[PDB]
Order: sequence, then C-alpha cells, then structure tokens
Amino acid sequence: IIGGEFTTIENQPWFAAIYRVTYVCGGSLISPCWVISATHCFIDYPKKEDYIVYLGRSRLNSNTQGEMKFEVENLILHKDYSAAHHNDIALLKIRCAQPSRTIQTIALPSMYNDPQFGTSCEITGFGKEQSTDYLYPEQLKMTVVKLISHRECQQPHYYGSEVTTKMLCAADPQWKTDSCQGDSGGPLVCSLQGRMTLTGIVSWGRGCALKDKPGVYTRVSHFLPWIRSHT
Repeated sequence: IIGGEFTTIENQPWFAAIYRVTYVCGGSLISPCWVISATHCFIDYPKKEDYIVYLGRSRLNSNTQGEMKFEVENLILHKDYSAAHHNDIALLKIRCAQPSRTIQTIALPSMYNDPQFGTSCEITGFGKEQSTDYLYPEQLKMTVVKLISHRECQQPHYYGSEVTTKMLCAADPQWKTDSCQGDSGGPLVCSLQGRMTLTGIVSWGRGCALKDKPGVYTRVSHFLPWIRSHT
C-alpha cells in the first residue's frame, strides 16, 4: 500500500495472509472454511500443498497473538483466467476458522450491486510502501481509494479496453495512495450503506500511485454464481 496508514488485524479481521516460507498474497475470509483471493497469485505454483494461510495476523514475518494457521485443502483457480488479468479470482478451502475479535468473515455483495462511482472504499495489504522499495512492510497497512466509473477507466489515457465490465477501478483523487506489488488478492471493502461488503479483490495496475493509472480490482458482484457453485 502506497500512502495510507498502518493497522492491526482488528481493523480488517477477514484479512488472510498467504505464504508459500515466503509471502504470496492477501485474501479475504468469506466463510469459516473459505478464503477468496486472486488466481494470478497461484498460477506459477498450482500445488495446494505448497501454501500456508494465516488468519488474525497483523505482522508479515512475526506471529500475531491469537493467529490461526491453516493448510490449503483445496486450491480453486478460475478456469477462464487469462493475462491486465481477466477472471482474476481464486478460492482456497482452509483446514476451519474460529471467529474471534481478530478473525471474522466479510459479507459478499448482492448480484451486480456495486457502490456508485466516487464512493470511498478501503484496501488492505502487506504490499510495498513505495514502488522503488525492495522490502515489504512488516506491519499491515490500509488506505482509502475512490471508485471510478468504467467510462473513465476505459479511456485510452487510462487503460483503454484493458479494463472490462468484470473489473472495477479505484484511485485517489490526488493519485497519492494506491495498492502496489504484494497487495494482490487483498480486499477492496465498501459500505453498501449498512454493511461492510467485499466489493473487489486487488488484481492489477500499471505501476502504483501514478496519474491516470488506477488500481484495478476483480468485480466480486459479477462472480457470485462461480463463488456459490464452488463453495
């Protein structure tokens, strides 16, 4: 996360930290036994036995009191994935989670029901704090970005046709904060007025915190059938 602020797992209790031991990507707990993430995070090493998932963890290379460690019972990648990443969504069955103040599930959005453009949402992750950094932050971070309409993002100066209706763009009005390398798979959470909802999953972007290059997210409300038919 470029910019933003540090946080502990208490402020994003559904955040899942995935490792292969080295960090791979973030994820979100959508049910006691299920974590949702991005397929591009696993495409190179499809073997489920090579992954470790943590819940209730706020530190990258240090244990957080109360954290839970899991194995990946089933690694489900989207069959229509292609690489701008298309259908960049993945499901991991963990083995399940036990709710606590540091471990909670996040609600999924209603069918094709997303917040209006301009709405402020939050993103969370252990990704780089600066594009030029080599190291990832040891402490979890989060920031706020605003949703961009498809019309604006599909502009040639932005991403053109690289962005589809199954994707969502979000950025800072000043382009001063954004997701970055290491944040993929993490949650883009918005308030559907009354409830925190998993609106998107960190997927791709040209650079980080660059003018006219918003962060692109998998539009979760367009994948409910896939999620339900696999969970």
